[PDB]
Amino acid sequence: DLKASSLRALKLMHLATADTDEKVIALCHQAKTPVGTTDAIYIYPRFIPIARKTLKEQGTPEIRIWTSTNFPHGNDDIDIALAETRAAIAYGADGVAVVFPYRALMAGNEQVGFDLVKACKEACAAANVLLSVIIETGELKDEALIRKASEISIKAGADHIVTSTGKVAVGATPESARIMMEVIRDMGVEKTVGFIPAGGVRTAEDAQKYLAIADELFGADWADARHYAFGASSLLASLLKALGHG
Repeated sequence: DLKASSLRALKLMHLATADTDEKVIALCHQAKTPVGTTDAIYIYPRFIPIARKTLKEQGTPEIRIWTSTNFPHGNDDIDIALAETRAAIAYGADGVAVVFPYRALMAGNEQVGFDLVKACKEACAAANVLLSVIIETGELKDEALIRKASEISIKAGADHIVTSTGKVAVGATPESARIMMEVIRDMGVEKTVGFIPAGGVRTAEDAQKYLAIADELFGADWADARHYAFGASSLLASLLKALGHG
């Protein structure tokens, strides 16, 4: 079970560094692993052009490039999140992860998170770029708030919902992952919305647990690269070790 889960998780990784052009070049090389490529890399927007050229030159132009906007703070200024999203698109992103305005939701504002996600989804869809939304489960903390942010993000057009930025102490848990996937299931949007646990997903055993929740709720074929990803860095070494590499 663990070897199989590990190859599966490797192929679904959005590989991040655990910030310079040299380190991003090294990240691109690391994404071309002995057992296959990760799905993507995840980097700050300014590094997209050099990463694209590196991926092309090593013969893996299929590896996608994700970046983040409104990040990591999840502020509630839509004009700033939209300008950063348009810049990320112009740098060449294949996907943008925008941080949801979670503190505004906690204060009672449901509308601003709908409007901010919808504005960024509009820009991304016009450029054929995917939009994921990071809700910051470790700050929202309560199940009802995690459900509400997931719901609002989906209604506003999120292509994926993501637990965490990796910039606050608490990232994904099995419990917050199950709550967010339950929202996808209950809203019936599993064909159009994926899920990404991120922040603190360190081991092969952690990745197997997240994939086991997806397989239970959606059936084992659901968690393809359009519908699932892992936001992780050092996880790659743990997956490779599980497979007998390094």
